[PDB]
Amino acid sequence: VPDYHEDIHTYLREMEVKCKPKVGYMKKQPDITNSMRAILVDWLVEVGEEYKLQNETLHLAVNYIDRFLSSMSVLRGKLQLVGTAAMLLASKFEEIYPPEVAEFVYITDDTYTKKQVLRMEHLVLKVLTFDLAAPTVNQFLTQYFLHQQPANCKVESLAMFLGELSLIDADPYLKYLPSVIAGAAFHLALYTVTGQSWPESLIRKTGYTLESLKPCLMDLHQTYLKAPQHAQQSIREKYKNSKYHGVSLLNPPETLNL
Amino acid sequence: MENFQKVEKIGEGTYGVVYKARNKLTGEVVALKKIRLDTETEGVPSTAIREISLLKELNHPNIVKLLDVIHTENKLYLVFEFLHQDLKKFMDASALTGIPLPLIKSYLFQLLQGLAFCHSHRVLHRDLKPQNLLINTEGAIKLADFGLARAFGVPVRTYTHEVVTLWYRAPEILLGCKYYSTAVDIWSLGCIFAEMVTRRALFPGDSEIDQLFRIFRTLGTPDEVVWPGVTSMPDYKPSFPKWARQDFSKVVPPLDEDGRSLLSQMLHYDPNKRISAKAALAHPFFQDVTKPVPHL
Ligand SMILES: NS(=O)(=O)c1ccc(Nc2cc(OC3CCCCC3)nc3ncnn23)cc1
Repeated sequence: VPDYHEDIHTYLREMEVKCKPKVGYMKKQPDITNSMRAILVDWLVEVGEEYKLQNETLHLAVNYIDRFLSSMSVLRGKLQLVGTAAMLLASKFEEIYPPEVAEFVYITDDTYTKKQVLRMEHLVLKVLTFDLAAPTVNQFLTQYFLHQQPANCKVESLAMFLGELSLIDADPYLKYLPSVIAGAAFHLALYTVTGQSWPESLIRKTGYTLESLKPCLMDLHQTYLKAPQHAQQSIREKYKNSKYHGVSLLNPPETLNL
Repeated sequence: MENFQKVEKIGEGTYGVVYKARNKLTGEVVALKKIRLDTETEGVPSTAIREISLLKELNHPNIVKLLDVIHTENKLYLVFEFLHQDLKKFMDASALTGIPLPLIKSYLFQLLQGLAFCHSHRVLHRDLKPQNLLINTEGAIKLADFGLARAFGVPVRTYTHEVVTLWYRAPEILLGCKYYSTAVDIWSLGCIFAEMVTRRALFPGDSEIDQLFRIFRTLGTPDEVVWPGVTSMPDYKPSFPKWARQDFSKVVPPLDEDGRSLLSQMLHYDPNKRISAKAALAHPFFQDVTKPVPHL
């Protein structure tokens, strides 16, 4: 338990409310859909795998994208360009060795120029007014992980897996705060692997009961149950490897009894 | 951008150049940082993404305030509250007389308050030194230049190694530890506390191994007893000379019992024993703390 962990947790809980996108932004986007956003996020999972990027970077890019699309109408042919710039900005924020701009140009298979990517980067910065230090599901998850008795790596890996699936589907997950999704994901992974439940220490820390996590739990369980039939599969493939202990191969429990 | 009249250059830090300027219209005096973007290459530098985003949420009396970001397409400009002097120039201007102990106390208290705020908002500054600490005429001191800062996680992860100015750089970095956190910032303040007391830099090496030796020669060569793990650290060598710990009453003679207590806790070899900024605020060294105004 590190020196400032309770303070940071409290501050993150303050910032996650200030860093949220508009819930129903997609409904006023005349050209793009939730379905195209799923394609984009799924591709970005692929990109992160290819360049060995932190999962935190993935999470930041999606936050940037959702905040950006909340205030800018974007045409389908330019959606990928927003995401690439988002990824580039997340990498520069989070990574020790961000990939170069030429590498982000190269993975769009030359759909965009280097010029376009740098201009979008500048435009994203303006729209986000340089506020890039967003709280992510990932940040709350790693904090929750410290209240585990003891560390179960399959729980940890499975919770990351569930928290990542939530990035793909804007409806419904845009309704839930990151701290809430993380809780839902922590509980669902715990239950699945060991049978245990959202522990008392987390109820104390977050103020979250199983009752407050219910609505998000109900959604995440559906998402988990249907994951093998989803149009987008990069995350399931990601979490099939041994580095993640093959947790996406595990069976979701049929009921949660909540 | 046209409202600003540049007066002079006042610094050049981790990146870009900083000017003293005046708002032609309001008369406010500010510090203007210029970052060139020269389009063709790599975009906005990560050093600036980090500094701006972090400073946007580091609003505290002991941190320099970011007032505005003026973002042209050719350049990027940061507007800061103006501070007239850094601690280095102040320490030179009182080489002979020394800084009065109340002023040392208060500056340290204030620096700890500003650093606690950072750590508690999950930011590591990673470049604390006398020329990055800015003073005004009213008795305040503030942390500046967040160019080398980052947002850390719980728990931490491997971060960049090429970090902190040589003289102020904690041993876990010099010796190559997988991991470092908030403790590296405290080591730097320990160094700075000492420098304020004696007039001279504490460990002024000119290479990594020279820096190590200088630390060793003062604090004693570290071993398993004092720092469980040293001898198994990546850049630790068995052939390091074994110097004995010098006595604090010779390292830092003007300090009383409370100050040596505090200084030794900021300078523990083991990062897990190194005092926190928040815990340091509670130290008896600070019970009689005031807000002295320099003869400035
Ligand atoms: N050289 S000095 O007279 O002691 C001096 C030092 C600093 C300043 N002011 C200053 C200098 C400065 O420089 C940057 C880059 C160099 C390291 C410190 C931060 N950034 C700033 N933000 C607000 N005031 N301010 C003015 C004079």
